[PDB]
Amino acid sequence: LIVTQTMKGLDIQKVAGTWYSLAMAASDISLLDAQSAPLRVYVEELKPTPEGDLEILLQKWENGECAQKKIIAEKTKIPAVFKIDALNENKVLVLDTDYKKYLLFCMENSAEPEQSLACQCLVRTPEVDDEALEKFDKALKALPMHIRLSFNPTQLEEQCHI
Ligand SMILES: [Cl-]
Repeated sequence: LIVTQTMKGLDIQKVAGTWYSLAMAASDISLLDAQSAPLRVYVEELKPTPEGDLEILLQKWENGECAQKKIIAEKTKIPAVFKIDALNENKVLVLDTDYKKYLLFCMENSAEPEQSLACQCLVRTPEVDDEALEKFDKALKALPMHIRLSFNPTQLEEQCHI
């Protein structure tokens, strides 16, 4: 937990459904450069199981394909942290989400937080919400982010964002 901010009272059942990864920032340029970057992933939908786990359907550039992956985020004791498995075990921290418009989340790594941590600004619609990106930038002023990608509405609608 290098990330100091976290959602209190998260109703994971309420973040269910579809999302666009409007912004992404990483603590390392190398995590977000080419589309093949290891953290250049595009959320599509968030499926919370009844048991409380969180399915994430994301797009991701695999080879020359915009490949669609599905990652399962297991619940933890903290309602706002989830545990994707398991090259190393990565936490998925939810920082802020009004459920209806935006959702700020970060994945870090337990074994190396500062050298690999990506955060993202999800939004419900394919618009450019400045109130959302501002909150995103507020949350990141305190983090060691070295790359900051931002997409345009027409990019949001294509797969893997172009
Ligand atoms: Cl147009």
